[PDB]
Amino acid sequence: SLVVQEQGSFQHILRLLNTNVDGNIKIVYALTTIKGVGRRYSNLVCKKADVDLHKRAGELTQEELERIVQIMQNPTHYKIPAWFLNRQNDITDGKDYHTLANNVESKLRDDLERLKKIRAHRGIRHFWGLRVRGQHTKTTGRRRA
Amino acid sequence: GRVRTKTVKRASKALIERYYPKLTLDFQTNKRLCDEIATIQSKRLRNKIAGYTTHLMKRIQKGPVRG
Amino acid sequence: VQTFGKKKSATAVAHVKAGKGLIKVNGSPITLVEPEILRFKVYEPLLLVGLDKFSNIDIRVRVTGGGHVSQVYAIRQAIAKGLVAYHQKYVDEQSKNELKKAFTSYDRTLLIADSRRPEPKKFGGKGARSRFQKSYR
Amino acid sequence: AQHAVILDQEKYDRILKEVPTYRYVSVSVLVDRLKIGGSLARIALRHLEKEGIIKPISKHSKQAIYTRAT
Amino acid sequence: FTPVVLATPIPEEVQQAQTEIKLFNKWSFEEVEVKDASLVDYVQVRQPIFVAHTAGRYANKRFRKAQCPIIERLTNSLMMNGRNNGKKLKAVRIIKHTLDIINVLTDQNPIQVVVDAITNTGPREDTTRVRQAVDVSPLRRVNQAIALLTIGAREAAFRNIKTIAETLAEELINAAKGSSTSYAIKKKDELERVAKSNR
Amino acid sequence: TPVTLAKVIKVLGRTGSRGGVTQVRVEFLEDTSRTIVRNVKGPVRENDILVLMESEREARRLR
Amino acid sequence: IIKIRITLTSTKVKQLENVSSNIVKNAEQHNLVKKGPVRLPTKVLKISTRKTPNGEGSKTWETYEMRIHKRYIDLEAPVQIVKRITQITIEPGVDVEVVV
Amino acid sequence: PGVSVRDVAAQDFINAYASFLQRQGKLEVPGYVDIVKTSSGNEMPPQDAEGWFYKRAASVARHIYMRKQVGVGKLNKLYGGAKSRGVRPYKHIDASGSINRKVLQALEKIGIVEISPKGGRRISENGQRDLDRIAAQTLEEDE
RNA sequence: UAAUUGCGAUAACGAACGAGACCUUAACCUACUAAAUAGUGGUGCUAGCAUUUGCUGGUUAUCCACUUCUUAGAGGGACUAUCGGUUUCAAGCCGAUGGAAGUUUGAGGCAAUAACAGGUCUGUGAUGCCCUUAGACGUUCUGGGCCGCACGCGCGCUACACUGACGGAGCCAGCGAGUCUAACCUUGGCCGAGAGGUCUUGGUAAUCUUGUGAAACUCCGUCGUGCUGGGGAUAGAGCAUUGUAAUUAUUGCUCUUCAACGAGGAAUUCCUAGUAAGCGCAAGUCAUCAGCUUGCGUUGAUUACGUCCCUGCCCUUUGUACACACC
Ligand SMILES: [Mg+2]
Ligand SMILES: [Mg+2]
Ligand SMILES: [Mg+2]
Ligand SMILES: [Mg+2]
Ligand SMILES: [Mg+2]
Repeated sequence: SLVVQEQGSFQHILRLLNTNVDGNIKIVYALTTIKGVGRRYSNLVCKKADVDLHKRAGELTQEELERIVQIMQNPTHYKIPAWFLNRQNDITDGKDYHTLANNVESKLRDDLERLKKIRAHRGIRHFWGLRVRGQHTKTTGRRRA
Repeated sequence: GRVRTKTVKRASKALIERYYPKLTLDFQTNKRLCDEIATIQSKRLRNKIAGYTTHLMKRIQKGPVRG
Repeated sequence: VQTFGKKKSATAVAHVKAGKGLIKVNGSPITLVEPEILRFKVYEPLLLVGLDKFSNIDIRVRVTGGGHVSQVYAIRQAIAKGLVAYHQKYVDEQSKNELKKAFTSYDRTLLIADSRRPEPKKFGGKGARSRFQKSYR
Repeated sequence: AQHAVILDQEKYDRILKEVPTYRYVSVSVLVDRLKIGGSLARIALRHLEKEGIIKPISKHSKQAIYTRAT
Repeated sequence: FTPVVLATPIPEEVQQAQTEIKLFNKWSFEEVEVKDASLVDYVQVRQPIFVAHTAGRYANKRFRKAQCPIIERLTNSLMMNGRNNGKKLKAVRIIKHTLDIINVLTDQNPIQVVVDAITNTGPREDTTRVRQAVDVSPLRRVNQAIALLTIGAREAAFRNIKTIAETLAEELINAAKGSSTSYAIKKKDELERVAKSNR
Repeated sequence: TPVTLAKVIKVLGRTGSRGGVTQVRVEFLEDTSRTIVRNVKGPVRENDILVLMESEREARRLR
Repeated sequence: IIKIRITLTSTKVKQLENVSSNIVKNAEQHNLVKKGPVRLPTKVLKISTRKTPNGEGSKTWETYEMRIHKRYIDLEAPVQIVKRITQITIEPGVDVEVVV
Repeated sequence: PGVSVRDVAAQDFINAYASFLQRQGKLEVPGYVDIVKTSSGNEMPPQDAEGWFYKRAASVARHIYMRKQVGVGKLNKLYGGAKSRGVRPYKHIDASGSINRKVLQALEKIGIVEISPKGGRRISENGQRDLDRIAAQTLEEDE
């Protein structure tokens, strides 16, 4: 398409918010590997970062990466709506977060642990390892290993 | 299978038995005459009877048939 | 003057009048029937009898009732039947037979509608003949 | 990430002196003969069709049929 | 040649349809002949068609299938795998692209290439379960050639970069050239191999 | 592979356990004054021509 | 002269046609102007049910149909011979509604 | 030469009217663009963040030109497709009502579409003018 | 022959039921009747383009004429018609032509005699007997359960991808249902990212919802063969709707999490043409809840036109120590 020689300015697999990201995938779907950002969140973040989605994540910039990072850590400050976030009115401060770290699982385990400590039915089911959303357990999910 | 049943075969039999100086070996006039000379209660049955009457006329023209 | 064409449930009504070779399908030209692969199916009743062959007729069709393929077949039958009917009524019986012969020697239901209609579905299975899977043990 | 994602210039002569030895050019041909990945084989063939050696035969979406110029 | 016009402008590429020697929308039919005498009357070139979508009754009678255009029979066999049941427009587009690719590679009249592939890949001797080596009818030969070619193209295009049109083109080209790199030729050779061992 | 073609001049009937094979009286295209009976799998009719990898093997019925 | 429309609905086609033909003949013999009897498509009130009163056996289904046929004839007529043409139609099984 | 919107069928005209609405300078966009999917039955936003609203506008304008008045519900049904409901069967789902309503209001503001006395939006005088101009331009541009 | 269908044969003759006939429906009918509850042309009015009068358009009280499309009454039409071949000797069968249609024209509805200890006493204010009948086994109310999960089985839905997913754009059905003592089907406007909310409107319906602008499909693009942008299970958070009440999540929506699954053993099902398969839609249940069913249409193959090998069925002959009848 054009001169893309870039002998020393192409990057292989990189590091981004405590998560290794492959630079050979287009930026949105390469970004989706961070726990907490899916296809739609990555698309919206990469379009609020003014990044060209048509290029791979390995050549984006050494600055646009941090721009994407900061937009992801502070979504509501870059004009990204509350309903686009995975953690709204979380349980204890009422603020809307979008957990983007190796802390998606931390927030999940905090939710499960508070559900177990309150002795709620969902917490008890989680503790037992059973399904929690009222599915029939007679026939499905038997082995689960 | 297109085997004509007894209710068609005997109806054509009687029609040919009493109306030989009558309707020719053409189906179109045979069915029209059957309309006047027989009280057939359905158009399909009338068509079946007229067609078998025409067939019997055609095979009578090459020699008498049994019965 | 007025003819029609059907394949399964689509009916295409064609009006053929005195004009100068204008062939509309839904207000658009016949070049815009657009399944993008069955356009020659509606070109066929023009390329068969005579490629241009006609600065005297105007054909306007309107098709509703089926699907994309069914509508294409309905219009391709409708304009052929319109040409045949116009030549029968106006031009001459010899030319009507002459073009009817070509249409029928190429017949893909150009003049005679496809008589295949859907078979009703019977209980005990999805579809006319298909039955629900039977188990014994 | 498997092959020929973005770099494709260490033998950048293989987008130019490729036209001989085959008459059929497509996205899949570009992927198959170890030059381009299908991620950008489409834009490579579009580019060298705009200025280059391949002429289009069909040019249909989810397909491409190009041949070398006479 | 005499491209006269009417109110609706229709392109001269379609007005040159039959003033001259007949063809497809792109490909000649009159220069197509069966490679052998056994498969004539069961391959159906000439009649010519403008597209392999002649939605005609070929199943109400035993041998009326033999009078269907062989290109449309190939299209119908491409209409398979279950997920692609129906999808005749898709299969016709695939056939068009396949013929284009065959014309690009060793042009050789892609219709003629297809008929040669069928004639080469029709199994001439099979086995019946009595295990017994029986001969093969010409209609069955044509049907098995089409089935083998389409199935080979399907399983080649499954799970790989190249399209079904390109796999079909490669299969047909290899079969017409009679090479043991094609699925259909390999399967025909295997059937004829274990038929002689069951004579 | 030796070349020989033939043509059904008569269709005898079905054979095989499931009735899938058909017996045909076939006349060789070359030296047309000789007939052999063959077993053919697919659908056949009159004046339809077959290819025989083996030329002379009289087909019997298939019990 | 007032314009009225008579709508006839029934399941029995023969007597519905008897009423529609009585109306047409009465309008002709009273020399009225009438738009012909329009027959709107018959509504097939079908209902699907299971034949068995329990849950055993082959699952055999049963479709019952009520074919309702509908007709409307609108014309212009004065009061006396509109009352007489709405009171001549007392054929059983046909429902008749005259709207002004 | 007596060229109407019904002379270029499906893609050339819509891409050309979308390009014309782009070069007209007036954006008419609500800012929801780049955030929205255009249907609850969709899985991703439109792939081209800039230009999809113009393509929607051109499509709606052509759709209203080809027929009588059209409403937001009709547009939602038209622009909604099948939805992948997971391990459940697909089903038609109506498209986003807000985008269709806002694009109708944008064409109303630019005078391409007006109110119908019986409801919905109908192509206007200058609507037909500009649509037909674009149709003739596309026809003479690409035969 | 599909047929105990017929030719015929003949200690039977003449009949009855079943089959067929019949009825419904799906095919055709430039023929009849008739249609601002269906539609078509041209005049009015009339926006665009083109300007020598033409293309496409709106004009739902804007006229006139007509019924090709549509509708539904009365009818027509097919009777394997005609012509060949072949049948013992016919009944018939096989080809071709014509035909809208030639396999009972396609699909059904109805469907005999004898039976089964087949299911249903949980449809019945059908019902005998037995039991119970005030601390009730009656009835009602609250709450729970019917869904509960080491596991085995049956019907299914979604998939394993490029004959694809995703995004735009193209923009095509048929069968139906729908509220007056009242809350049903909902167009249109507005608000909302969505689900949804709100203000009106039309419809008791060929009139309005609705052309149900269905989905598969088509075109142009992004993806690029990787458990990948296939798949969407599980789970977290939030927003709504129904409902007196959603916790054991009714459902819908948003973001996030992203499991198995790389085409499936032995076995086994359904199916021969507008069929299989794919695709959705309406209706039933229904306040809400489809992965179900009953129908409907859209796209539409391959293979066969046979046989009795398997599993069975019909007739005849034959053997039987079987009659609860080879379990
Ligand atoms: Mg769409
Ligand atoms: Mg019992
Ligand atoms: Mg239960
Ligand atoms: Mg149920
Ligand atoms: Mg025993």
